[PDB]
Amino acid sequence: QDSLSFGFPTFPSDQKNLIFQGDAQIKNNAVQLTKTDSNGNPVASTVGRILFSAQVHLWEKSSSRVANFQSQFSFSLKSPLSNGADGIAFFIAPPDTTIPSGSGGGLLGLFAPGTAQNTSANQVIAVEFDTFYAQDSNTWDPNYPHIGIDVNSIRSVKTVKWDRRDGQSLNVLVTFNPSTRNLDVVATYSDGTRYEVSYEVDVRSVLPEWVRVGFSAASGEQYQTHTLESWSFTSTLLYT
Amino acid sequence: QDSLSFGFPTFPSDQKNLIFQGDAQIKNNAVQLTKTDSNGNPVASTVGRILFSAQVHLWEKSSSRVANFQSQFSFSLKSPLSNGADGIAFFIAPPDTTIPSGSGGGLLGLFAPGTAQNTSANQVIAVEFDTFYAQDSNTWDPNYPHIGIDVNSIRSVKTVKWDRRDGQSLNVLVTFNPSTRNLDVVATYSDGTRYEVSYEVDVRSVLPEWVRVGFSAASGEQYQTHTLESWSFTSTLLYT
Ligand SMILES: OC[C@H]1O[C@H](O[C@@H]2[C@H](O)[C@@H](O)O[C@H](CO)[C@H]2O)[C@@H](O)[C@@H](O)[C@@H]1O
Ligand SMILES: [Ca+2]
Ligand SMILES: [Ca+2]
Ligand SMILES: [Mn+2]
Ligand SMILES: [Mn+2]
Repeated sequence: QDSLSFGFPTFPSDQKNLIFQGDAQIKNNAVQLTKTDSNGNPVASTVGRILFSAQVHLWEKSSSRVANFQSQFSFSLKSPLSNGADGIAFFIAPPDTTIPSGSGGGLLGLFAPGTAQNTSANQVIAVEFDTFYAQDSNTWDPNYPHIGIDVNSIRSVKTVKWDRRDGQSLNVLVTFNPSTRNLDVVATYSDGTRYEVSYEVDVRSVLPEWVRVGFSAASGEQYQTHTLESWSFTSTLLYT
Repeated sequence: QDSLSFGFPTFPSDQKNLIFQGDAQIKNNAVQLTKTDSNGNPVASTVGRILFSAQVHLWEKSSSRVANFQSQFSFSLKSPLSNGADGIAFFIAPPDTTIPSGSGGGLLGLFAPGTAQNTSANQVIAVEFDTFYAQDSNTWDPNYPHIGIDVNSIRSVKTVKWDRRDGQSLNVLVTFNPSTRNLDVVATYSDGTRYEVSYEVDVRSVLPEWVRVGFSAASGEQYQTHTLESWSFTSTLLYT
């Protein structure tokens, strides 16, 4: 299809079009990307991701078209600790993507340790909401919580200072305009606090024509729940 | 997802989200549901169907919601014969639906001979464009080409006279309004000729909560090409 759109206002347990990887599962009408115990508390050493089953036609060499896309979603992070880890990310990757071995903790379930910073060995675009930045283990991170745009590397090409708020839902709008090639990210808390980050990227040189979209999250030694509450997505191939 | 939509203005050979069954295949940016030889001419004894891979949430018990959906599509039929057969149909069925054994010819690849007219043995809603009505073989048909609404039986719950036009595209809009429970069908040729037929049906009594949508066509001893040229579909769950 030249166009595709879907909307999940909530996430009932009766799911048919979601690919669950790692510890991800539906609980209380929301997707819990990382593992939790019986009491519902987050646990250490867990990775989880979800992908929508239908493949998205991001670009078509045949007609020289590139798709625009808009992903809107909300999530909340909760933890008994003051420094919850590691973060959640919206990502786009080849259809057969799977959790790389050893991609836990700060690698957010998106990159393999040995090639996490090698841009020629990866095929992924992600928008991360990173809450852990200790320089001993996350040497690639700025020294503060942040939102970042990742293009084939865990070391973001662009970041913006962000504030983690335990239990509060963050509303996010990610849009890609093929005409300007700008990937824009706008995130806001209910009180109006807004964060914005943008980057120019030619998706044709990073990803294959058909891709899958989804979310990934992980917790290493530090932990927090990564609860995806809602998600809507739309893409349309355009000639610019 | 509560809502899903996709659009195929045309059908390029590079498909990822279509399930091809039988002889269905893409040729010249269109779906040829029934087999054609090297020259593109129709042949006898062929059946083919396509389904969109993502499952559609038609209704939800827990929330008492039912989907409002619309399916717009265009097709053309061509045959050197004076009595091209057998017809094409848009259908909705359980996700694991496959071509029934012996469902060729007048059964349009949708029903098995033994239970084709047993409403308790089937789970399918289809809108058929039936071009073959020989009273000796297709005993269930009115004596003329017709558009029919099929609910669990090859014997349409209702039909309207229709004119088959060789090589001309027919544009069809099929919609279902959960508030009135009306399934409406409007079909038009490029010269303004219009056909309309409606039927009140509670889809919850006929189909499971999750279903797949697609097209089916077949040719028995008589034949014609059944070319699906374009297709767009949208569905959203509504209170009810
Ligand atoms: O989950 C946070 C973090 O945990 C693990 O690294 C640890 C932290 O840097 C901190 O707790 O100090 C530990 C001792 O130096 C260190 O192991 C990793 O899983 C890391 O990837 C993750 O970001
Ligand atoms: Ca980090
Ligand atoms: Ca017939
Ligand atoms: Mn980071
Ligand atoms: Mn009929």
